[PDB]
Amino acid sequence: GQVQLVESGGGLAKPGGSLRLSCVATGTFRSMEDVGWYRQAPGKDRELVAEITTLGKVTYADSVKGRFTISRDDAKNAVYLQMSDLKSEDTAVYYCNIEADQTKGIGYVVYPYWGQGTRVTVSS
Amino acid sequence: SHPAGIILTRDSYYTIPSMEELARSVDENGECIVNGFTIGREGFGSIYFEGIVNLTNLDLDSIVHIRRKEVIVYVDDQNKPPLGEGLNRPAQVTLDEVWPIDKTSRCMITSPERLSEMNYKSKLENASRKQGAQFVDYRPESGSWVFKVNHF
Ligand code: NA
Repeated sequence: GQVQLVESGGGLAKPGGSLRLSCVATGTFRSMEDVGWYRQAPGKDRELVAEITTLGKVTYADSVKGRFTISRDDAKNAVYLQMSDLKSEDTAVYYCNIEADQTKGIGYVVYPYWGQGTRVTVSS
Repeated sequence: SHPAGIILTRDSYYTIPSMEELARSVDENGECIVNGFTIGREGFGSIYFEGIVNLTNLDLDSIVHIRRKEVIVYVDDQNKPPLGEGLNRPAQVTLDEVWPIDKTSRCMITSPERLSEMNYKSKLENASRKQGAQFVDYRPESGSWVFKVNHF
């Protein structure tokens, strides 16, 4: 099996601005399972921003809760992050992680996939 | 078991009854018919077909593929027999080491605490349902997932 991710929507905003991140998965998979947005600034560890498990459980990092909203479209196999009320600490490369169900027969073969990411700069 | 025409040569695969016993189970009509049949692959899983199964000339090398976290039975629908014939019939699948993969490290997650926090069992229940299978069991300490199907 193959998976390709296309991440987009990243750009520059000033404090209080808005962006919309998008990630679209194509390839040979049965379905998307757990999906989430992450971010890595220089000198820091990559951190979870928001996630929706295949069972529907939603989770936000405390630092973005109430500001960011993750959603997923399982017909189109796409995952979105609406980022509003942007703060300068939000600056980082953002990565969507998509678990792909790659089962060929009956089972639950699931591997996680990363993209090249999309850059967000929140500048003074 | 050449004499029954059963073709199973792959390493790690086995049958119950054993291939050697099926070799000694050909009736007066050239047929090998058993009551309850399992084909398994050690380290990966097994498939148990209840009831009377005619095994004669079954090309198990081509038909049955037990892999990590999935089974494939009849890979081409043009070669699949009708419902109730061959191995296209009710079956109970046991898959071994059914564990999620860490999203960043790609490592297997085996700790029962992390499994329960992801509710991995519920993930397997949903995956069974979405495929039309009947979830039977999940043992976290071994990663054994059991489910049943009406056919393949
Ligand atoms: Na599946």
